[PDB]
Amino acid sequence: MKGTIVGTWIKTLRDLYGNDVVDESLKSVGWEPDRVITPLEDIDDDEVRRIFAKVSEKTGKNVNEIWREVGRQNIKTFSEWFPSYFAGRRLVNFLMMMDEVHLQLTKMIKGATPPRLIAKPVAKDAIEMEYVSKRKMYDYFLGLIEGSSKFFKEEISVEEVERGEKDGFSRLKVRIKFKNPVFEYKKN
Ligand code: HEM
Repeated sequence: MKGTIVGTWIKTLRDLYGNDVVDESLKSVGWEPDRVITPLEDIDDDEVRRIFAKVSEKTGKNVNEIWREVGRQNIKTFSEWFPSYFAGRRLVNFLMMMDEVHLQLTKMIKGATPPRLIAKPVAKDAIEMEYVSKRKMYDYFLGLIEGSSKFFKEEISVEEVERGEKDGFSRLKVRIKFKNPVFEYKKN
């Protein structure tokens, strides 16, 4: 996992559960207080899982519920760390650029494995979006969508069309319907 993104998760975990829960969890995996993670660092996914496993133990919350809450809250964290990705956009632009963002924010990393997040318009008021990743972070993905709706103040409904693993890839396809239409037909 890109170290910067792990850094956003650490800040979000403090916002959600408190500095004590986080500081202790980080020290149980051997980090010294307070590690600063660099733009080029890579945190091993097994460490992330161990950090979140300790958060689950101390909060009494199941790790899926943690990831869902982290997904919702990390949009606010992203808006402070990556402000140009939010300003001057609406919810549907933001969602539809995510697949390219994740390709190119990891394109410089050797053996990179970004989630695919391909979105496609299917109606004037709806897109389909498919999470595809070997990491099976379904609740984080869904929380990020719900937090994106909150940040942009645009009402959506999310229909989870299908969720399952194939060839080692976890996939979750959602249909996102906007209360107010977001597309018009235009020239190719
Ligand atoms: C808003 C600014 C965002 C930035 C800068 C960003 C960037 C990143 C980066 C660099 C990673 C690490 C990829 C890797 O290490 O392989 C990541 C993880 C992830 N991103 Fe984002 N992302 C953003 C928003 C979103 C949104 C809106 C979604 C979903 C609609 C999303 C879905 C995910 C998921 C699910 C992961 C977990 C990794 C996995 O499942 O394989 N991200 N993000």
